Amino acid sequence: GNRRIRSVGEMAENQFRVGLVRVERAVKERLSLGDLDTLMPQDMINAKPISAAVKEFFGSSQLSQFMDQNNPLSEITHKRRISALGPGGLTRERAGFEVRDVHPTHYGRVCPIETPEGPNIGLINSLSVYAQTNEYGFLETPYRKVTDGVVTDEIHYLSAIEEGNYVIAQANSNLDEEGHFVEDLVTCRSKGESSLFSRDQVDYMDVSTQQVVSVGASLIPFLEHDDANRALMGANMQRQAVPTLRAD
Amino acid sequence: KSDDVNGRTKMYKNIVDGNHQMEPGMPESFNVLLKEIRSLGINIELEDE
Amino acid sequence: EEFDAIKIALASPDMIRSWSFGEVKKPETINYRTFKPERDGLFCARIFGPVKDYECLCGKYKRLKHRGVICEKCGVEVTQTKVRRERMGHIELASPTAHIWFLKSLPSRIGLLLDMPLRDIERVLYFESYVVIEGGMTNLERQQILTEEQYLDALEEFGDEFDAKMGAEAIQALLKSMDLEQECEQLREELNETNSETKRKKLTKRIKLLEAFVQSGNKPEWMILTVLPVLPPDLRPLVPLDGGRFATSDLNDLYRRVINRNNRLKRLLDLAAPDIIVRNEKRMLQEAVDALLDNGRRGRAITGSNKRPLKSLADMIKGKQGRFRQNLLGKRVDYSGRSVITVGPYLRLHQCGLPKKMALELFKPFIYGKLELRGLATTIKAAKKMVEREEAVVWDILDEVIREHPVLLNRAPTLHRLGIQAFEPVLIEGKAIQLHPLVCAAYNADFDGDQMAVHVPLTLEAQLEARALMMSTNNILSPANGEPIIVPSQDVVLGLYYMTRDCVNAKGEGMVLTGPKEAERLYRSGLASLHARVKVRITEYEKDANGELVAKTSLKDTTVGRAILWMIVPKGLPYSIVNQALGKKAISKMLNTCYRILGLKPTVIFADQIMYTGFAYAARSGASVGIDDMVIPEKKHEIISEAEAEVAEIQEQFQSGLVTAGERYNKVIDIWAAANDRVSKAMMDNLQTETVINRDGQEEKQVSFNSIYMMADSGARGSAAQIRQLAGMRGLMAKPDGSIIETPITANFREGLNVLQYFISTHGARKGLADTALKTANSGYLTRRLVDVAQDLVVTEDDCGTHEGIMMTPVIEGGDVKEPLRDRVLGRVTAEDVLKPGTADILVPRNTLLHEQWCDLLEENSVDAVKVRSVVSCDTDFGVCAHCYGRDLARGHIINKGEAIGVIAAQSIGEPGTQLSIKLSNVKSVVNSSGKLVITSRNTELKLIDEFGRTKESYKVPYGAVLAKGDGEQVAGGETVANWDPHTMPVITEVSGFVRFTDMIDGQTITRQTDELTGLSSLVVLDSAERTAGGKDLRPALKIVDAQGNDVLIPGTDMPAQYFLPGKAIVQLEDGVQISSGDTLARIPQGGLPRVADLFEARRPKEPAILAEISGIVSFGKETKGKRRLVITPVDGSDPYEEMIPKWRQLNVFEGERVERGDVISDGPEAPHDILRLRGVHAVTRYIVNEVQDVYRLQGVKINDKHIEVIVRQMLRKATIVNAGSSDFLEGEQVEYSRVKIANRELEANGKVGATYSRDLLGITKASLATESFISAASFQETTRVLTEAAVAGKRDELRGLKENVIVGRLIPAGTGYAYHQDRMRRRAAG
Amino acid sequence: ARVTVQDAVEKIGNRFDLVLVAARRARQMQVGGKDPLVPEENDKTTVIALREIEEGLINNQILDVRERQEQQEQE
Amino acid sequence: GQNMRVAFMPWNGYNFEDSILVSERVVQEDRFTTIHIQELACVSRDTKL
Amino acid sequence: DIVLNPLGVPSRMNIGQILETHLGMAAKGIGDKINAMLKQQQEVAKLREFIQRAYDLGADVRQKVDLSTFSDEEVMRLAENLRKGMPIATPVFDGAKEAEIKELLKLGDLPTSGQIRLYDGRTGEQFERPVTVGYMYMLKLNHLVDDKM
Amino acid sequence: AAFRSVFPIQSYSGNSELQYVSYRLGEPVFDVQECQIRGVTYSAPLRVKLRLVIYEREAPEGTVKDIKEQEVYMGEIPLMTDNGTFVINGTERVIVSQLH
RNA sequence: UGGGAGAGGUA
Ligand SMILES: [Mg+2]
Ligand SMILES: [Zn+2]
Ligand SMILES: [Zn+2]
Repeated sequence: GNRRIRSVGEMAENQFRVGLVRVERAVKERLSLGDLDTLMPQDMINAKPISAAVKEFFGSSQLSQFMDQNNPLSEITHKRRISALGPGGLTRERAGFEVRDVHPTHYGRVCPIETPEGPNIGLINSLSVYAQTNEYGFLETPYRKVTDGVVTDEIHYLSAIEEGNYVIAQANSNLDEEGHFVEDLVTCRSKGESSLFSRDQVDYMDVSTQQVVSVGASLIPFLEHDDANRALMGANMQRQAVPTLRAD
Repeated sequence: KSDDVNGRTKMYKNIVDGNHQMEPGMPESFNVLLKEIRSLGINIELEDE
Repeated sequence: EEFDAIKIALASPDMIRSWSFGEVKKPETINYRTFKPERDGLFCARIFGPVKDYECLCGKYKRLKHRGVICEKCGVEVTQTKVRRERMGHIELASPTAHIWFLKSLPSRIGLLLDMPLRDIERVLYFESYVVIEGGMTNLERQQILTEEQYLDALEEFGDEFDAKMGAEAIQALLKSMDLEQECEQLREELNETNSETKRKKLTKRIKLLEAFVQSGNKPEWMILTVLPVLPPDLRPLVPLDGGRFATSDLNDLYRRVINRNNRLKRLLDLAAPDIIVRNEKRMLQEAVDALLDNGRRGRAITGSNKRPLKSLADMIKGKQGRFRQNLLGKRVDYSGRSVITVGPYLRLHQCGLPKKMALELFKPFIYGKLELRGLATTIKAAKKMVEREEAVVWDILDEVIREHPVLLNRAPTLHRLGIQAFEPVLIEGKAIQLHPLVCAAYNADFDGDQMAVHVPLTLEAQLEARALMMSTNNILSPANGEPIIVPSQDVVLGLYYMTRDCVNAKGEGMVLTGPKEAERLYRSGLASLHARVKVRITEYEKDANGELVAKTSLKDTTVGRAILWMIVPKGLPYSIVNQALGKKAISKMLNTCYRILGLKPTVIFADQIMYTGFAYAARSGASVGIDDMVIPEKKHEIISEAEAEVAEIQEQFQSGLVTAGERYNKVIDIWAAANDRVSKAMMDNLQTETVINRDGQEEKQVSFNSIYMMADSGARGSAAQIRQLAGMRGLMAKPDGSIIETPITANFREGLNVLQYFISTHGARKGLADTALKTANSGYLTRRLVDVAQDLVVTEDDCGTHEGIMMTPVIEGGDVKEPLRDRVLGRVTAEDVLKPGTADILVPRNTLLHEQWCDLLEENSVDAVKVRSVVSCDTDFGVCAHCYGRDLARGHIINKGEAIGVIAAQSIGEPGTQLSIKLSNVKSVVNSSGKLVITSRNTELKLIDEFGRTKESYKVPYGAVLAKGDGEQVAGGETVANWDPHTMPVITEVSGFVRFTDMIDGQTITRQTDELTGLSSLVVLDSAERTAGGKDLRPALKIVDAQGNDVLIPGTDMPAQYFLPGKAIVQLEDGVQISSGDTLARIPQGGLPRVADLFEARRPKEPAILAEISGIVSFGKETKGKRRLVITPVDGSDPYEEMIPKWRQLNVFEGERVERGDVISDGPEAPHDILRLRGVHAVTRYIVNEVQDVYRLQGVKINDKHIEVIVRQMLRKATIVNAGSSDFLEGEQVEYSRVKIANRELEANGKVGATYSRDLLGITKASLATESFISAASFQETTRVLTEAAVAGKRDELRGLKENVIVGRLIPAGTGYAYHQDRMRRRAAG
Repeated sequence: ARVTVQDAVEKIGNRFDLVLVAARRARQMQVGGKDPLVPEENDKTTVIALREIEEGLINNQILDVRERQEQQEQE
Repeated sequence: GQNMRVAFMPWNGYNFEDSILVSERVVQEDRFTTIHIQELACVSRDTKL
Repeated sequence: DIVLNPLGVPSRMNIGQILETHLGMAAKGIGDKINAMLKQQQEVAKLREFIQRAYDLGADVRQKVDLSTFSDEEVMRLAENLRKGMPIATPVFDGAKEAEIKELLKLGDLPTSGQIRLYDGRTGEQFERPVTVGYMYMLKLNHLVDDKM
Repeated sequence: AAFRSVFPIQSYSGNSELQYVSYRLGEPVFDVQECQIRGVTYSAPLRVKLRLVIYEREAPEGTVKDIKEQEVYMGEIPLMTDNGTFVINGTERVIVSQLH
């Protein structure tokens, strides 16, 4: 809830604004002293600073990356990537362990088992499968609203701070007859931690069992029987697989 | 095998001559270092004995 | 090219003019239409030499026949273009400018010279203010800074008498006018009357700087540049890109800026410019020269086009990407290549599979040589086409060349010396190197994509060095410990375990066999199994007293597999090493036993045969992994439901509110820990004895044949925790901050976790996964610092002949022995004979290397401790002797001389950083009236002696404790017989009598009030902070007296026993009660790799255990201060020596005790500076060695202790003079300890006073920077400061060390270069 | 010593001057063309020199008295 | 990738430490054969000569 | 086709390797039986019955496929695409249990424990223990010795 | 939003100002495959209508003196294809989202 | 030829 997402449209809007003030200063200077009857807008508006700034951004920013194109999973995981570095963000050499950890609010917004395994480990993340943004840029994930024990099919996208108030059921909790829970002491998570709760106290439920993991981490069969250190490397190494002669 | 020019030319032609023996000298990166500490206005020199 | 020193000093303007070849006068580099340099430019050919090889610029003189000829049309001499990287220019500066190093590299070297503030110096150089130089009147004193208003009024006042200038010319006039000898005499006579310590240390700084100047011969005005040298153009080249546009050379940009501003200053000075414009131009020239020398130092960094700061000369020297650390201490190399490694399990121990294309490329001049020597190629174009077409005769020549030519195989990072090893190549088809599977533990090389580098050695010296030193059949044992590194790993181990297991009714059991060949025939034909118990006739050879082998044949009770393995066990070993189920430890002990009994070649052949038989029989085993082999215990639901009932009961108790959240959390943590260990024990039992079902009489139990259990039990791969997470329960997973979560993961990896349990475990997964990256960064930095502190330490002598040493005792800290005496002393050399009555009165003589049988002699006679020599007490200056280092652990025999033991020690320490009866001593104690021994001394500890004379148990008895038993009698074990007050410390008196509340006022000295919870009137004493007006000068003293009031007496002394007690000592007793002799009166309440780094960097902790300086009576110092002050009154000497103690620091010893030198007076971690200063060299070695070996023994890492002693000896190389002798060592300055010992040696030779020193424990970084060699210090760290101080002091490196002879390029003084270097020493000495 | 040189180390006493004396003997066989006292077995001159050292035909002082007697018979 | 018939057993040390032994039918049937297209350029420039 | 090492499993604790091997053995067994029926050219009713039995096999699974609406050309096309092995979905944290894996192995006439008895290729002898044999999904990463050498 | 953040702009005195009317984007000169073949970026021309008025400072409030409305060309912006990538100088790039 | 940045990856 303290870290929003500054995407490509916002970044290119800001670089356009930088080029626009860099040319607005000069056109105000020209309009201050120049002639008036024959002064067109065309010869005083110069397309050099705006195009130069936006081409500099799109060609050589720290977030304008040469796309990985090994397989389709490589490109789609690159296009759903989240970088803590860049202009305005952190730096790789002077980041501690606290920014490189799995915060409990990553449940459903950021994958905990897909990241690089070098000096880039907590600083490059991956968007989860159902994760969205707000209009403000905070990550949100969908939940099914339960009412009087009846888990409905109404879907609410809860942001990072809104879900910290309610008790949200696990997706591995049992349902029947499109009704209610089959047990009383049901697991839930609330205010960070995760403890046992009653079957009527619950406020929400996860929309699916693959809500936590990303795209590439949800192609691994029997992922729940894997250690996380090896599941991370499997999700990494799927993106380096060359396409062979006959698909299988 | 590195930045000693006469040593590496003589080593190549000594190996082709069948005589595996080197005669080494000063690496050229040390002369680069001497010229850079001299260009910092600091007289460094190999004192002869 | 012969030289024996490298000498640095400051550069004269005539010196820079003498290096010069012509003045650069115009800022143009080259013409850009025609790529030709300009006349007198930055690239000029008339100054810096011609461009083409043996041409002029105008192309008239083209041939070599005009070898050195100055042309006429252009004036550029035709010669080699090699001279463009040797010929420097110069720039005559239009005004003097200051050198940035001797102005900002702190200490400032000019504010230390003139004793001026750096703010005032920069305010003069910045043209902001004047400074007077000479005052003819008395009103003005020298080095006084005037503002411009003061300058104008003094200028109209005095007219012409004084002269104040401004800028770098003023400072150059000051340095030219000062008088160093008179200033040194004035400061030396000032140092007599100087009582202030800060003025004394500042004066010693200035005096040593002046003395360094007058002994070096530098003039002090050469810190102000007037001529500026210019780097040669081939050392700052113009690199064209591909698109016809040259690349930005930052040195060319900065030089061009200096030339532009200097030409403009010349034009302004000629044009009679106004003073504001002239001063602004001079300031711009000064900052441009400062940017060129060191860009990002004074102001903002001058940036280039891409908004990066420009590179300067100090950037080219300093840094990890600098000239030193990137091109002198390690560089790129020819005859080298790399590829991916694979397994060659068909190789011997000295072979690597090298691809054909790789070896053909690496060995091309050898192929040309053999092509000439065989006559198949006469012209070089013919030989080129023959090698390029890859003829079969060329492959025959390559197989002849490769034959008996070792190659070096290396895998980054080279954490220790066994990451480079010489192999003989086999030419294989393919593109991947084939590593032997036994050296993979030394290389740390698994086959998931690791790459390795081949390095061909060329000379016969290099080939024989690779054969006799670095061959993989010479490196059998580690240098770190003595253990072997050629150990079977997991597949050899699984195969040998499966071969030497046993069954009960396998196939053909109970047969009687003629021998191992018949057992092999039986198993191969299939008439028996590998585990069937048989009766084999076995002949084994044992060594006699002399080196012969006699046989003795018998009938054993083995399986078939142990008989088969006996065919490869060589002659000399017993059968008991093969008669059990061999795991990893048993196999490595078999290899070590074979080594110590037989030698090197039988161990090599035995390790290869072990590898082949283990691989073949693991292939024959078929041991797979399936989903049924991880058998879950059936009782898992029962234990989980019982712990669920327990947590429901504790949660119900919290609902009842009789328990709080903290005790609920702690209780549920203990409940789930007990449940986890019970389900782990049930899983391990049902897994390890699952094959109860057997036959031939009954159902007889046996060790299991489960696959997962065999991999776990053989030591091949796995452990109890990992098998627990596979089959039983996952366990208690922690939060990212380190707290434990009250519900655990109760599913294993066979059932599979849910979403929440996987999300819980990802915390610890990413914690470990980021921890590996940050720990390998810190491990690499620590290994670099250790190698650079201990690079020059070579064994240079054979025996120093000293009698010092360390008393190695078995570490008995805790309730157990950690390392026994055999492991702690095996391989040392005795500093003295063993002298005990003991059990047999053993005498082993002095200066004997303790072998294995000598360690067994120490075992069988149960010797307690032995003083052996160490490297920290070697009397050899400039190195150590061989006898104070003892056994070379990589070889086993005694160490030779010319060995880089410091590099071996530093690699051995920094390599596992990625893996990161009753007896009393110090008896001062009395008995109470209850017949029990109370303790009144804080430094007492109890030692349970045994019947054999050793100390197999030790404990520290707390202060305020009491002992139930006595001393010397047989103590019933199994219980800590003493009892202590663990929470509050009492104030026990040892003298009897009735208490009278004298020397105190109840209401003034204490706060007179009953205690708030008991109701009974108590004496709570308020501290010295909140005292009354009369409490600031006196303290409450509980004077224990007689029945009528006379003060009782300390027995033995004259001190009348009144006890000053401090605050927070709650006296519950009132007056009139009887106090015994031995009862109380009141009560007073109370990463590992960073630990290794903090112990080696000698970093002081924030709360040190304050130590008592001398022996005497401890009292309190000056009271009514915020920091309480302490003074110890000696019984013989004078000590008003005070110490400030902070607010929240307690006191362990009160104000009425007798303390000794080195007594702890406050709890906390000790500081090794204080440990050295108050307790000596052997004390600080024992502290550092035990404190590092604590961490290394915790993480299972076995390192010998002579390596840590080598590093401590390199830390202890400095001595400060406290009383001067008869040499010119004044007071309190750090000098080299070996030079001080040599000076005192010659002083006792010629019969004089001698000097008194004191050792200084420096950290690794401080010692490796304060080494007496500026090349090593500059190539380690802080190159700017090191070169600045060395250039000022005028030093010279004598090239005595490994780093200097690596940088310059000669043979190192180690190994095979030791003979040549001592040859050079005797040549330049006896010459 | 095509496998290991511990026998030649047991002959001399110190691996470093073993490397130096084997280098001098290998240079006398490769450059000088002096006769290998051990049969060749189609080997490189370094392994022939190490074989001669391990057999015990040459040493440092043996090589010095050999080159000294060559200098005496020529000059 | 492709679906491979996999046996879990040690085979003569040829899968020692994360190594893989592959049949020759996987190389015959061309299952893991990949195509690698590579672009080389040649620029005709206007030299001043 | 590929011989992997069993000693890489119980230290790294990736048991999805072993479960994917067993489920791939079951899937390839179903594909072998469909290929046998197609090569013998049995009928459309036999194919419809067997493919339906393989489809509605799980415990209480959510997929309901019914070949009654499938016309015969579509059943022949489906059997042709299934003749190399029936593909099996398994969502993350919603997997197939070992009971369902063993049920599919029992349908495919294969061993229930997952392990068969293998013979040595060279000596012709037999490995003394049953060896886990199945069908993992292997990838070819872009770190090739043509580029590293 | 970026146009309204800076427009309008007055003079150093206030005798003229520049009003923004509307912007539009022209058709790209090449399709995506043509840019990937030719080695040029895949962009579009940015054409924006502006309004230039002149305040008659000789008058008290001289609003209308000269009204110019021509089409101005303010550089280029590279478009995003139908898969979320950008083609910059013929090569294919991806602008990764940031978490600040 | 060959220098510097930035990005990603392997052990
Ligand atoms: Mg590896
Ligand atoms: Zn000429
Ligand atoms: Zn000595």
